Amino acid sequence: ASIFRCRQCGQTISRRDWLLPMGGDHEHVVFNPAGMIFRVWCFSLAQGLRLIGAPSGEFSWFKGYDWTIALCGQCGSHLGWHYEGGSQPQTFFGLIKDRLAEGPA
Ligand SMILES: O=C1CC[C@H](N2C(=O)c3ccccc3C2=O)C(=O)N1
Ligand SMILES: [Zn+2]
Repeated sequence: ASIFRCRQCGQTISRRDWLLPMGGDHEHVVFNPAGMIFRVWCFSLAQGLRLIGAPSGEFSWFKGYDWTIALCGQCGSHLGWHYEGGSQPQTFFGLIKDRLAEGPA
């Protein structure tokens, strides 16, 4: 249990070693304006995503960061968001925990 893959298709996405404690915890539970709850795991790094459009600050869960939707680059599943335009770190990924599968490298 060291790498994270897209639950829907198996695309390689991230690694346990790349988890990022933002504000003291890599896990943040948040809601969007439609009331959907997301258990977000922050990672310093991810791969195999497709980042959609240009960044927006609207409703951002992380102060100082603008977001872009991150889809699985293979199957198009919404896996989370890429955050940028902030400070220490400038960028990171917030991925929806239950949309990933964890397993051996
Ligand atoms: O940091 C974030 C990422 C974007 C996220 N987001 C949503 O998941 C969403 C769904 C529908 C309409 C508008 C939004 C919105 O800004 C949100 O609420 N905060
Ligand atoms: Zn996928």
